[PDB]
Amino acid sequence: RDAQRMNILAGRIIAETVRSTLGPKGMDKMLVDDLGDVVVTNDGVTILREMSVEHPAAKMLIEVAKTQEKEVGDGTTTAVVVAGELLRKAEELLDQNVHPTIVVKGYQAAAQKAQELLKTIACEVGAQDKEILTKIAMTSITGKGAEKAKEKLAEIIVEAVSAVVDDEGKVDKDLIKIEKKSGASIDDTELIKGVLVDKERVSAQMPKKVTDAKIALLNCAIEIKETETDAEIRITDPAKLMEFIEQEEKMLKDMVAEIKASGANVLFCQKGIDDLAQHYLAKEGIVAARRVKKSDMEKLAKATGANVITNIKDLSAQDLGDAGLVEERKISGDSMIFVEECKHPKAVTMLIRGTTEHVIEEVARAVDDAVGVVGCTIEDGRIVSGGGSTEVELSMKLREYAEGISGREQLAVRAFADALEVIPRTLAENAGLDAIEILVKVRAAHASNGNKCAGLNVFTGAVEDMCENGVVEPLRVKTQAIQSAAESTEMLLRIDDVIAAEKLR
Repeated sequence: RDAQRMNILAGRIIAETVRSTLGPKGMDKMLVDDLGDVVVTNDGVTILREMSVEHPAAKMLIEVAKTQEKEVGDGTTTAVVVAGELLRKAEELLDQNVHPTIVVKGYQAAAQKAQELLKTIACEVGAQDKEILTKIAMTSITGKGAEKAKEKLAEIIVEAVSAVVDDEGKVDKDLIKIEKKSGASIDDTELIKGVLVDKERVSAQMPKKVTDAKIALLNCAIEIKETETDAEIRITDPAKLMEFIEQEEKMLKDMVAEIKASGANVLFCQKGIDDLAQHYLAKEGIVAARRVKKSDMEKLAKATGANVITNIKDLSAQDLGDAGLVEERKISGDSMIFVEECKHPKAVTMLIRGTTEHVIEEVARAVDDAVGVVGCTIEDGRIVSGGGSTEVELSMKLREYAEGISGREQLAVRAFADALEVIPRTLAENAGLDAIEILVKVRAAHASNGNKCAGLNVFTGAVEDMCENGVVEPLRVKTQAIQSAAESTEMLLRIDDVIAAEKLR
């Protein structure tokens, strides 16, 4: 009969399935299909991509979340819980002979006024202050899941993201790279000065240690050339067999000799080399290597300032580059020259050590994520009181502003402020504490001239400061989440009624 009731009601069912999955701790709800593949995932968008929707109107509320996920990723679920709340309150006002045009006018006006509030409530932090940066380091280590050593693994990350920052103050995730390797503990990860390669030579004949040496960059191959004009190969002399085995082997003896005369003690080529040529390198003392990734040849010259060369047939003395820092060290046996820097890198690599691959994979997925959550702060430079601590403050500012606007539209403005009280409610119900009995204390702090970084701690379970413990998130997440929900929920209310259109393509 009403039609619109079934539409707004369908959206609530989608929020309840993701309302309890908010915050770090939260149970999961798997929805296995009739196939048999049983999968479980706590993330939000992962459940939306695999879900059998009932009504077609529900797709409108899901499309708006996919666009926000590709931008920031985190915070998309925060806009769905608020949607299900502001829609439920519409029923309480719809029965009061209130037309949807008056309700939509409140959200559009209240959402715009909120833009001028987060700018003042947000805190300013510089992308250099170590006193404030170290505090953000311990905030991310606790969110993911690794409190066994939040003091050592956090300090190494502070000096990493803070050193790879460019002059303008930006940073990208492509410059960070993670690896894995066995070890005795998790405190051996350090940094020296140089560059590392992600591939090792497939032989044990060339030298293995040469103190004080120069680096040489090569890229050319050794395959037979090919003329542009077409042609066909024809063989009619079976005698040609026991000739190229010795002739081809001689073309490399004189080629490698030119490399030593130029003054290159180290070499990093791509293709392979005959065995006889490798024996000479051992007596001459030229710790050479082969098989290198293309992306690796770009950071050797950009860090140490070497001169990258593309041709191997010609190699003069000027083509020599320069080494950064050579030092000896054993890697659970063989001793190579592995050193990395962080002043002006291109693809820094960290050697994670551990006793078992289990703990290594856990911390391995934490260092790469630490640069993502922190990389955004280095670019923007504006943070707020996350963890539902910034919404309680807006509840007091909107009420004072609602008194200025008169008429029947003031009812929708007050409902918007109260609708934001669901963020701390869901986080409280998951911990087992009565929200009605704790929400009265958090408001007491924000009574007049109280701190603005106050909130509730899920661990201790008491009112504390957010900037002190560790609850911080970017600004674009909260600001865009409220704006995205305002423009996403209005599309559901502006629908006059269903239509029986035929042949909808």
